[PDB]
Amino acid sequence: SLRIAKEALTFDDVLLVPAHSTVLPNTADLSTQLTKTIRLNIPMLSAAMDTVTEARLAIALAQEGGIGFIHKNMSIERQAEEVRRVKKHSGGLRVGAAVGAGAGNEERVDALVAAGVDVLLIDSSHGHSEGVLQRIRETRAKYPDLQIIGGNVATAAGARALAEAGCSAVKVGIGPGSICTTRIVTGVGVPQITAVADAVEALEGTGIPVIADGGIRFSGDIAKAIAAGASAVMVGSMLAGTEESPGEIELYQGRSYKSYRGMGSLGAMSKLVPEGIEGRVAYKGRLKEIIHQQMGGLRSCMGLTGCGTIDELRTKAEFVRISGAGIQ
Amino acid sequence: SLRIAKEALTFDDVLLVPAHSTVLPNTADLSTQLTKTIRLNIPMLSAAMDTVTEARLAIALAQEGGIGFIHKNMSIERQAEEVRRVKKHSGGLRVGAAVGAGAGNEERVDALVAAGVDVLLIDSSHGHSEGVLQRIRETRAKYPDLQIIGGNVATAAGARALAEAGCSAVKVGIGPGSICTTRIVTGVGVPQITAVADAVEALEGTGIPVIADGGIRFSGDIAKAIAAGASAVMVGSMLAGTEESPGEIELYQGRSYKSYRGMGSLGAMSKLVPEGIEGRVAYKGRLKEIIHQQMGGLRSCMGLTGCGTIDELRTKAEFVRISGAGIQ
Amino acid sequence: SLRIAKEALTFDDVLLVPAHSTVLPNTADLSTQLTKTIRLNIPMLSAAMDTVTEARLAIALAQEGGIGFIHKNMSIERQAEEVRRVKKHSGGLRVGAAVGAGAGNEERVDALVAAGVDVLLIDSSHGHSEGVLQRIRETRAKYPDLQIIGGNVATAAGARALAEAGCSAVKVGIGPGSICTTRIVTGVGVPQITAVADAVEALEGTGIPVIADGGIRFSGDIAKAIAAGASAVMVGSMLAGTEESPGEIELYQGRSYKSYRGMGSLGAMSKLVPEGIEGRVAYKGRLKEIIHQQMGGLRSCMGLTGCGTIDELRTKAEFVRISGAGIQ
Amino acid sequence: SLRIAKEALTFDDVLLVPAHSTVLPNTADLSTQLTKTIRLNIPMLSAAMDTVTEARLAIALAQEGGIGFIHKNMSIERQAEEVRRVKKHSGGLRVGAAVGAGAGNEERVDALVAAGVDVLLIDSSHGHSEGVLQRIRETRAKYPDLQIIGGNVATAAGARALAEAGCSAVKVGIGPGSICTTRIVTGVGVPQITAVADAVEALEGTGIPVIADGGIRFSGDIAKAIAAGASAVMVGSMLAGTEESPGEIELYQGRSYKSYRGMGSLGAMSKLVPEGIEGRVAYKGRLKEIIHQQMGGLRSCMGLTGCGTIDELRTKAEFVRISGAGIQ
Ligand SMILES: C[C@H](Nc1ccc2ncc(CO)cc2c1)C(=O)Nc1ccc(Cl)c(N(C)C)c1
Ligand SMILES: C[C@H](Nc1ccc2ncc(CO)cc2c1)C(=O)Nc1ccc(Cl)c(N(C)C)c1
Ligand SMILES: C[C@H](Nc1ccc2ncc(CO)cc2c1)C(=O)Nc1ccc(Cl)c(N(C)C)c1
Ligand SMILES: C[C@H](Nc1ccc2ncc(CO)cc2c1)C(=O)Nc1ccc(Cl)c(N(C)C)c1
Ligand SMILES: O=c1[nH]cnc2c1ncn2[C@@H]1O[C@H](COP(=O)(O)O)[C@@H](O)[C@H]1O
Ligand SMILES: O=c1[nH]cnc2c1ncn2[C@@H]1O[C@H](COP(=O)(O)O)[C@@H](O)[C@H]1O
Ligand SMILES: O=c1[nH]cnc2c1ncn2[C@@H]1O[C@H](COP(=O)(O)O)[C@@H](O)[C@H]1O
Ligand SMILES: O=c1[nH]cnc2c1ncn2[C@@H]1O[C@H](COP(=O)(O)O)[C@@H](O)[C@H]1O
Repeated sequence: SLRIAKEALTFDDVLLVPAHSTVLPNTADLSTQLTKTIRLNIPMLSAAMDTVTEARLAIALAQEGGIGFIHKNMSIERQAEEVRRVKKHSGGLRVGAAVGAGAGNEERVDALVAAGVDVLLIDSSHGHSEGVLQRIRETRAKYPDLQIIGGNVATAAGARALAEAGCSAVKVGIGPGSICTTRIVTGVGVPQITAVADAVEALEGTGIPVIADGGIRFSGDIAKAIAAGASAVMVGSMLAGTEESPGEIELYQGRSYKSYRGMGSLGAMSKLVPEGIEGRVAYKGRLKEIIHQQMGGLRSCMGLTGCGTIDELRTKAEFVRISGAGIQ
Repeated sequence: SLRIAKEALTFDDVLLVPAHSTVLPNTADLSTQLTKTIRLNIPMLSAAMDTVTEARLAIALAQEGGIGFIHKNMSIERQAEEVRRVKKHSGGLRVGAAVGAGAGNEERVDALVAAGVDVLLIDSSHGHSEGVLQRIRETRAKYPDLQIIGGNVATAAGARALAEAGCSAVKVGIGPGSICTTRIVTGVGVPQITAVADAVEALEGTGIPVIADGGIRFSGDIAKAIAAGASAVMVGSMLAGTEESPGEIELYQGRSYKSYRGMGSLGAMSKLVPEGIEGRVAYKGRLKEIIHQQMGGLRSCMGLTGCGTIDELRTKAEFVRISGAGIQ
Repeated sequence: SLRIAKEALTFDDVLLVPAHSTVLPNTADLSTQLTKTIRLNIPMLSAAMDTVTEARLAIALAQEGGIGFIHKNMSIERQAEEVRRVKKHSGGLRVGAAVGAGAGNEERVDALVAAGVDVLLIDSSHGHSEGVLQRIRETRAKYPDLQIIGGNVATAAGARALAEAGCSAVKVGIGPGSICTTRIVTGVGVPQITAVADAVEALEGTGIPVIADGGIRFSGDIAKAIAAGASAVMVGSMLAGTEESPGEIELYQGRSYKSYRGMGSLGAMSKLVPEGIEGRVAYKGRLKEIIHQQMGGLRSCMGLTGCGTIDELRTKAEFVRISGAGIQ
Repeated sequence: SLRIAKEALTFDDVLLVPAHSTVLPNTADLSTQLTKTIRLNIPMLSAAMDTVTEARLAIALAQEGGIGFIHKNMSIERQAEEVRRVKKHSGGLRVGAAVGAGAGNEERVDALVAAGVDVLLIDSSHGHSEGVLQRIRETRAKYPDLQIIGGNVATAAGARALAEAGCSAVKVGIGPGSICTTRIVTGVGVPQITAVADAVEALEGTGIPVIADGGIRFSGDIAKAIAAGASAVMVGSMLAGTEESPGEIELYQGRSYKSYRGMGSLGAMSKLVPEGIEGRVAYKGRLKEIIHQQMGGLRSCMGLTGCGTIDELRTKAEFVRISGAGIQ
C-alpha cells in the first residue's frame, strides 16, 4: 500500500460550467485584492524571471492594471535602481521585487524598501523550507507594514505556514511552470488546480489571497485558476518574448524570437542540479495587445459563468471533471 | 476542495451496447419530432453558419428529410429573401432562420415570420444569458404559435430556463464544435454526451425535444447523441465543403477545398475576443451522398441495438464507458 | 443521467499477475476444448475472411494444432470444394466453414455438411439478431450432432441467446477487429476483455466454450483473452500476409505485401454502409514460424502465471488494471 | 466479471508531495542498507546485463558508493576473474555477481564465493518460480552468511516466498525495463510503483530490503521508487552507453553510441521466445558525472520532502495520484 494523499487535478482535467448570467463580458469587473491593502485592476502578475520582468515590463503591466516583479538575478544596487525607475515613472505605478531566502539578502530587502518597493516577494522553489519561513518572520518583524508575498507552496500545510510566518499573500506552484523540470528531476509536484484549491481552503477567513503561479498557457487557464480560488495569477511564458521583456530580439529563419528560461536553468544559475530549461519563444509584440486578448478571454468566461467580479468567479463558478478524450 | 459538480463524458468516452434485434437496418424509421408540431424524416439539422447554410444547402437537406438554418451573417432583407427561395421552391420544403439575441433583431424576426419561416432559431453562444431568455419570452408573446429553438445550453438548469421562456426545442452544446475555441479562450465547456443527457433529463415529460449541436465527426457520434436523448443533431463540419454549401471551391495543390470557420472567428466577426478558428475543409461533393452514408451508419446502429425508431434509440439503447485505451 | 451499463476494458487496460509456478514454459499444455466434442492442440482459429482463410491456410493451421474457417465470399460449390481439399488431405485434419445468416444459405450448409465440415460457423456481425438465432435453431434441428459456432456477441444476454439457440461454441467480438470501423460507423462496440468475461460468466456450467475474436495484436493479447475466460482465440491480422493465406504477394518499394481487408469493406462487399477498411499487410512468411512465436509467448505466460493448462489460465490467472501511463 | 486483483500504478501515475523541510539538499544522507550487513553510500545498483556491468563499471560505481553486478553471460572462470579484478582493486570495493537458476550453476556460485563476491544475485525473470526458490534454499544452506539477492518478483506473495527461501534482499520488477517486451510477449507485468509498495508492505518488520529494478528513466523515478519503499534502485538504461560499461563505442552519423539490449534479446540469448529488444544508446561519458546528476536530483527531492535520510524518504514522503493530463 502506497502513501497516496489524494488525486490531484491540473488545468486540462477540468472545465467551467456555464450558468445563468446577467453579466455582459464588457461590464465585467476584473479588479482584485492582491493583499488586504493592494488592489490591482487586472488579476495579472509578471514572473520574477531574468527573461520576463525588469523595469520596462513592470511599467507596461502596471499601466494595464497588473503588477511586475523585478527578478533577483542582478546586483542589489542594480535592482534598487530598477525599482526606482518604475516608482519614479509618472502615473503612480506599483512595483514588486524578488529576494532569495539565503543569507545575505537582508541588505537587498533594505535597499528595495528604501527604493520604494510596494511588495516584497520572498522567492523560493520551496516555501515550506524552514529557512524561507525564518526569512519571512525576520522581514515581518523589521517591516510590520511591508506587503510580503511568500512562496512557492502547493499544500494546505504550506499555505498555513507562510500565513503564520506573516505573508500578506501566498504564491502557489510546485512543478507547473512551462519551463519547469522539477517534476522530472526531483519527482515532486502538485497539479495546479488542486494545489490552488487546497491553499485557498487552508486560508479561508484569513483575508490572505492566493496567487496561482505557473502553467497558465491560455486565457481559459486564468479563469480556471481564479475559479479554483486564486485572487490573481503569475505568468512567465505568456509575457516572455514581448517587446517590454528584457533581452534582445533574435532572428532565426526569418521569424523573430526572444530568450525564455527557468531561473533554475544552467544558464540562469551561472550548488544544485538544474530544474529548468533554456529556450527560444516567438516574439509576441506589445504587452498591451496580449493583456487585451487574455483579459477578453477572462471577460467572456465571466459572461458565461454569470460572475460579474473576480470574487464571484473565485467563489460561485463550478467545474466538471473531464477524461483524456474530454481534453483532445 | 474544488467545486466539481460531476464528471462529464464526451462521444469518445462511450460505446453503444449491441442488443437483441428484430430490426433490419433498411426497415429502420429515422423520423423524429423536432418540435411537437414539426416532424423531420431524418434527425439532421444544418448549422446556422456563413460557411454552411444558405438557401441552396437548406433546400438539399430539406429534400433529404432534414432542415437547414439560414445564418444571421447577412442583411435582414437578404435573409428573408433566402427564406423565400427555400419556401417558394417546389415540394413544400421547411426552413429555419437564425437571429441574434441583441437589440435590433425584432425587425429581423418580423421579416423572417412574413417570409414564411417554419422555425425561428434564437442563436446564442450562451442560452442561459438573461438577454437571450428575454428575447425568447418577447418572441413567444408576439408569436404564440411560432416554432422557436433556443440555445445553446449544456446544463439541466439551462434547458429548464429555455423551456420556461417558451422554446419549442432546446439546443445543447457549449464548447463541442470542431471549429470551437471557447474551451481554450474562456475555460468553459461541458462534454457533449453529459450535456445532452442532463438537458433531456431536465425536460422529461415536457414534450420539448433536445438538439445535440457540435462535435459530430462520424455517424457513430449521431447514434451516441440520440441514445444520450437528443431528438436530432446539428452539424457544421459534416456539411461544410459540400457543393450546396455557400462560398466558392478553392484549388490548393490539386485537391478541391471550401472555407469552414466558426461564427466567432475574426473573419466571421468582421466586441469580443474570437472563440472560433478559420480553416479549409476538403470538398465533399453532393450533400445527398453524405446524408446517405451518415444515415446508413445510424441505420446499422439501429439494427445492432434493436431500436426500430428514433424514440427507441433515445430511450432503450445502453452505453459502456471506455478508457483512453478503449478509444485508440 | 446517461444509461451507462458499466465500464468496459480492452487488452491494453490490463496485465496478468505473475504467480508461484512449477510450470516450465516448454512443458505447458496448449490443448483446449473448442466444443464438447472438438479438442484442438493449440487455442488458435483463423478468421473466416477472403484475405485470410482458404484451403491452403486451413491445412497449415490444422497441422499446427489449430483450425481454419473457410470464408463465405465464394460460390457454394467452390466452398464445398475448399472443404473437401482440407478434409481429403492426409493426416485427418479438421476444418470449419462460414455461412451467412441470410435466406438462401440452407443450400450452402447442406453442401458443407456433405463435403465433411467438422464445424459450421454461422458468421454474423450481429449474433443477437433474431434472424441469426432462427438460422441456428433451424440448423440444430436438421443436424442434431453438427458442431455449430455462432456469433458475434459481446454481452452476457447475447452469449445466453446463442447457447439457447443450440450453439456448440459462442464467438465474442463486437468492434475489436484491427480492420473494423463498426465503432466509428455505428457507435456500437464492447471492449474485448469485458465482452469475453461477460460471455464466459453467462455460460458458466454449460460446457459451451467462448472464442475471443478480433483485436489480438500480440501474443500477450492471446494470454489475456484466455485468462478473461476464452477457450480459444480467432485471428485475422496475425495470419494475414502469410504464404498460406489467399491472394498474391505484391512488391511496393522493395518490400513484400499481401491484401488484408474487412469482410464489411467496400471491396469485400462487391445493402449496407461499409464497416471495414481495405489495406496492405507486410508479408509474414510461413504460418509455422508465426504460430511457433505466438504460442511461445503464451507458453512463457503460462510459466509466469503458474498455469500448466489452458483451463488453469482461463480460471486461475489474475489481472491488474493499468492507467494510460501504465500502457505506454 | 474479470479476476482484477487491483489497480496498479507506474512512476508517471504519481508525484511526491512537498513538505515542511529543515533538510538542505547538500546535507542529505544518501546511505542505505542493501542487506542487514551491507550498507551502500548511494542507493544505486548497476544491472546484471552484458551491455552494462563488467569489472570496469562495477569498480567506478563502487567508487561512487553504489554496487555493480557482473552479468552471467560469460564462462564461470571469466566471471570469477571479473569478481577478482573488482575485489583486488585498491580501496576495499564491494562487488556482486549474477547466477542463473538453472542446473549447473552450483559450480558458478562456488567459483564466485571463492573469488570473494560480497553479494550473490540469483538472477531470474521469475523469482516466484519453484526452481528459483529451491536454488536460493540450496545456496543459503551451503553458505549461511552469504548475502543473497533473489528476484524478480512483483507481488506481496512473491516477496514473502523469496524472504522465506533465505534472501538477504528482494528485487522487484516484472515488465518495467526500458528494453523489456515481457508485457507484450506474455501479457504479464505489474506497474512498478505498486509492485514495489506491495513487496515492501509484505516484508515489513523483516529487515529484508527491496530493490526497485527497471523503468528508472529520470532522477525523479529514483525518488519515487524509494518513497514507494525501495531501499535502493537497479538501473540498466541509466548506465548503458557510459565509458565504463562493456563493449566498444560506435560512430553513426557523427554521434557516439553504445549497445544496449535486454538479457532476453535474440542477440543476448545466443529455449524461449525473446522478451527483450536490441538497440543503440547515445554515449553518456563518465559514470561519475551521471551519478552526480542523478543523486543531485534525489538530494533536491530530499530537500523538497523534508526527508534527510533514505529511511525517511522510504517511510514519510507522500504521493498524489495524477491523470494523463497531469503527466504531459
Ligand atoms: C534548482 C532549483 N531551481 C529553481 C528555481 C526557481 C524555481 N521556481 C519555482 C519552482 C516551482 O516548482 C521551482 C524552481 C526551481 C531549486 O531551487 N531547487 C531546490 C530544490 C530543493 C530545495 Cl530544498 C531548494 N532550496 C529551497 C534551496 C531548492
Ligand atoms: C466570441 C463568441 N462567438 C461565438 C459565436 C458562435 C458560437 N456558437 C456556439 C458556441 C457554443 O460554445 C459558441 C459560440 C461563440 C461569443 O459569442 N462569446 C460570448 C461569450 C460570453 C457571452 Cl456572455 C456572450 N454573450 C451571450 C453575447 C458571448
Ligand atoms: C456492413 C457490416 N459488415 C461486417 C462484416 C463482417 C463483420 N464481422 C465482425 C464484426 C464485429 O463487429 C462486424 C462485421 C461487419 C455489417 O454486417 N453490418 C450490420 C450492421 C447491423 C446489422 Cl443488424 C447487420 N445485420 C446482422 C445484417 C449487419
Ligand atoms: C525470455 C525471457 N528473458 C528474460 C531475461 C531477463 C529478464 N530480466 C528481467 C525480467 C523482468 O520482467 C524479464 C527478463 C526476461 C525469460 O527468461 N522468460 C521466462 C518466461 C517464463 C519463465 Cl517461467 C521463465 N523461467 C523462469 C525460466 C523465463
Ligand atoms: O527553473 C525553474 N524551475 C521551475 N520552476 C521555475 C523555474 N523558473 C521559474 N519557475 C516558475 O515558473 C513560473 C513561470 O511559469 P509559466 O508561466 O508557466 O511559464 C515562475 O513564475 C516560477 O514560479
Ligand atoms: O466560433 C465558434 N465558436 C464556438 N462554437 C461555434 C462557433 N461557430 C459555430 N459554433 C458551433 O459549432 C457548431 C458546429 O459544430 P461541428 O458540427 O462540430 O463543426 C455550430 O452549430 C455552433 O453551435
Ligand atoms: O469489415 C469488418 N468489420 C468489422 N469486423 C470485421 C470485419 N471483417 C472481419 N471482421 C472481424 O474481425 C476479425 C479479425 O480481427 P483481427 O484479428 O483483429 O484482425 C474477424 O474474425 C471478424 O470477426
Ligand atoms: O530482455 C529482457 N527482458 C525483460 N527485462 C529485462 C531484460 N533484460 C534485462 N531486463 C531487466 O531490465 C532491467 C533494466 O531496466 P532499465 O533500467 O529500465 O533499462 C534489468 O535490471 C533487468 O531486471
